[PDB]
Amino acid sequence: PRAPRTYSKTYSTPKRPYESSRLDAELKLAGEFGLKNKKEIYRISFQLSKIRRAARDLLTRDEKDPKRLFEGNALIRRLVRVGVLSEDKKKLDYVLALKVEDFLERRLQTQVYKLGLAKSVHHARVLITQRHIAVGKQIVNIPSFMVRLDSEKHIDFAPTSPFGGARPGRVARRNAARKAEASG
Amino acid sequence: GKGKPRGLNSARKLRVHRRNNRWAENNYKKRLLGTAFKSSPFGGSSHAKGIVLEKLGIESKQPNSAIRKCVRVQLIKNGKKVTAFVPNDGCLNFVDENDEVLLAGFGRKGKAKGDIPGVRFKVVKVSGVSLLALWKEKKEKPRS
Amino acid sequence: MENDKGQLVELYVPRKCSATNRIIKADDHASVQINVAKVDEEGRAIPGEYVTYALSGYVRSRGESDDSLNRLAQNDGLLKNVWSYSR
Amino acid sequence: GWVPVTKLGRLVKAGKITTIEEIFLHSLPVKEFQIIDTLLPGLQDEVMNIKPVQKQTRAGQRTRFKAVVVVGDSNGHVGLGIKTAKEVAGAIRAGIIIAKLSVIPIRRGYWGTNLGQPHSLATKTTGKCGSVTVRLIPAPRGSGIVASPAVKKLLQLAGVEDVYTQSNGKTRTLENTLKAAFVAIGNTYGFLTPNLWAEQPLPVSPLDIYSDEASA
Amino acid sequence: AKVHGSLARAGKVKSQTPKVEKTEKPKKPKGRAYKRLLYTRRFVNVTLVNGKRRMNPGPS
RNA sequence: CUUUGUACACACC
RNA sequence: ACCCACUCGGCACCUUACGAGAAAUCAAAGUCUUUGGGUUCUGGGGGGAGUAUGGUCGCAAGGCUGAAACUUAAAGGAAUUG
RNA sequence: CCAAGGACGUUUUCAUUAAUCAAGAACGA
RNA sequence: AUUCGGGUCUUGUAAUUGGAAUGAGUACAAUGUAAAUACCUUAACGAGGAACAAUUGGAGGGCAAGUCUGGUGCCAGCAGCCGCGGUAAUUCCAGCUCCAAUAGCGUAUAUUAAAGUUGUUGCAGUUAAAAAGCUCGUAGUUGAACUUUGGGCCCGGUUGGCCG
Repeated sequence: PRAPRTYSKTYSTPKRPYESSRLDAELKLAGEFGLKNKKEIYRISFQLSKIRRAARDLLTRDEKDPKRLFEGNALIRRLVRVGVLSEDKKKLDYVLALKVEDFLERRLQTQVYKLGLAKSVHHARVLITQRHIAVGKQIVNIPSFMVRLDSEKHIDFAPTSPFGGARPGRVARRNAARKAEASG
Repeated sequence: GKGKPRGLNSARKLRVHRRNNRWAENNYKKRLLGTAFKSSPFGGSSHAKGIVLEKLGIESKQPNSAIRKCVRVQLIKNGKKVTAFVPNDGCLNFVDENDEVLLAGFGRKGKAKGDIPGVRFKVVKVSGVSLLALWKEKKEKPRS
Repeated sequence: MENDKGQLVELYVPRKCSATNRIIKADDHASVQINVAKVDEEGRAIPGEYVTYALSGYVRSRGESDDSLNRLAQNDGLLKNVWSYSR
Repeated sequence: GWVPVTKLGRLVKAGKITTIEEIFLHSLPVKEFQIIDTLLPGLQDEVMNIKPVQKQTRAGQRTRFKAVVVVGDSNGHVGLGIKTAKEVAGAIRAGIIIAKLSVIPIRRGYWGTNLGQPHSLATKTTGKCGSVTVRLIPAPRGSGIVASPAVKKLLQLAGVEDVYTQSNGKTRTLENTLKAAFVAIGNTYGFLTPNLWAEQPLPVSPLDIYSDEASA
Repeated sequence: AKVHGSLARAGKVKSQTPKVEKTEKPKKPKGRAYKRLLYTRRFVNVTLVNGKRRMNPGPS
């Protein structure tokens, strides 16, 4: 009889299962940004639907409304803090003009790609998940990270990893042992 | 004035007319009379277990010429006789005699499914083992 | 209409009927544009100088184009005693 | 070569009218297709469905194909053509021709605050063909064209980014719902709005001004 | 009505079919790599685009 | 060959 | 008593469609997605079935109210070619 | 022979007395 | 711009070949904990395919993806619906290939949206289901217009606006 945990669903499937245009566009996006399911696209479109519903409900009330002013300034502050919205598009209706590619461009996968450490989105995925990436000084192994427009100056390789020093590596040590016994 | 009253103090008439015309639908009357509780073979449940009484060679309706390889079972909880269609190819060799079978519906909400006349149920598991795993040889039928 | 700061939008601002003051659609193929030449002190009309009266298809289809044309002709002064306000 | 036979066709061959808006401004009947794809070179075509029609005779059943074509460019101008023909490729050919002669413009407007370019319709509008009624409602930015994919294709060829659609009647009849949608998008320039309350000086026709480069 | 029948004919075609053994194939890449494979072999490998992007043709 | 009626369309078998 | 002109109130008739309708057609079956003048009754796919039962009225025949089990993917309306 | 009714006419009288109606009632080849 | 020669830079395909990277899984220790089990750390070990090998449902339409191959021949069976099968099955039984979701996917039952097929918003009643045979009439619902309007005189707030 303890207080129950709250939980929520983070994705939402579309109404029509099989249509060529939507399937074509989302598999294009998945191949472009290196995702593994359509669930990432469903999750990002669910978040964008929540954001658009909030903006649509705020825009129905008049301007100079205290609720509209407070929550609108908070929402554009959050979206320009993440980087999904440009700093000159701050009029609460370019929020309605967002697309899912602006969200997909702010993941740690594509940020590692744009920083030039990976040369592909898939090399970025296998670099992130294998713990060779530190956003601050803190190790992250999750590609859907949503960097916050300030942290990308500190995105670099991990200190406690190969390509960052302090050890050669696992199979590098294995091959060193092989050439050491080959020396003997 | 388009039929119905439109006055500001005529909510009672609209409520009682909506109740009387709500009784004209099919699902509302079926729910409120408790017909799933009373006259359904399953008693409103999704599945039911039963003892197989015999096998039937039910013909298929027109235009179709086949024999549908059904069984007659008797439900444990009520005790009424029920005809169930054994789904796949060659599965009638798995449901032989006095077996303990699980039946579900067909998806037609209690109506007959296809060219099979007068059946409503399909056999899901026999003797605790599903018919699909027995058909694909994933498991193998126990003793009795 | 306009957006916020200049840049005139709304391509094809449509003509409006001179009788019932409704707009004329693009495929209103019964609508007409009466062009009347005016005369300057010699009994002769000048080429290129007009007054212009647009009539929609609805008023023309009801037969009321001639009474309305009487009213706008007498309102502009080129007609004298054909149309009466008092019917 | 073209060699038109109309005064309007001869004047657009000469290059006298440089944009299509004079035609709807003066309600001129577009009469030959070469006017349309000379003045509007950017339009594309899509064919929605090909349905066989049967006329039963004393000896078999004569078969023809009815093809519907929607053409238009993605800012302003939409056309719809329906043509039955004994051969299918001639049916899309006469379909794009008839859809070119039926080009109408769209009142694109704002759902609110008129900030940027027009994204939605100016007003609610409807169209009825047969038993099918289609209603179009202005929608906020980024809402998309929420519609069945046929009329969704129609209004994305129109130039609308976002609209709300409602339907009534037997909408599975494709020709009736496409014609009802065509009537609904045609009625957008039929509604009188307070921004159109101002009077205009009633411009003179190009058929009269340039009348010596005409047919005679 | 026709309630009886020849129950001895059950499982005829399933028994009469010849046993064909499933051949050994190299293992398909999985997960994100499978989506990478589908993206590459649908767009940048556009090799089967015969009339209207036909991707599963018959041998002809 | 026109008009008329049909519950005919494998079409009055 | 006629005629002419009018007006009120009727049974109607003829032509069009701005409008309605799925069409046949309609001055109402119009002013209904641009959806609200007021109000009474009835219907929710087709059979079973206006059947069974329970009431109620009737001398009676019957009249009123009136299901369900089950069964089916169509019944039906208007027009076009043969 | 008996009463009833519509429309018309009216610078006659009343003054909102009204519209539709479960139950109920009259008439009904 | 030197015949079709090298092709820098490419984007995929290989019964081609290389060094890397890492966790699942064990495990000294520490941490954890009432004590443990796990988690987060971490010595040592722990990828090259026959491995450390991903399912579930389908490929006529609805509704994304086969007129490919072998078998059965209105039989077995498939199919929510239309329908497929009667010896040339794109629909059954298998192989190959492809498709959709994916550590999840199918089935049954109920319910919600779709359903403007319950209709206040917002249905329909001539012919498709439906105007009670007609009239009076209680309850119920609804009900003509009319009664202080206009004109002035001040005061002080908010949005603005040159002045910034």
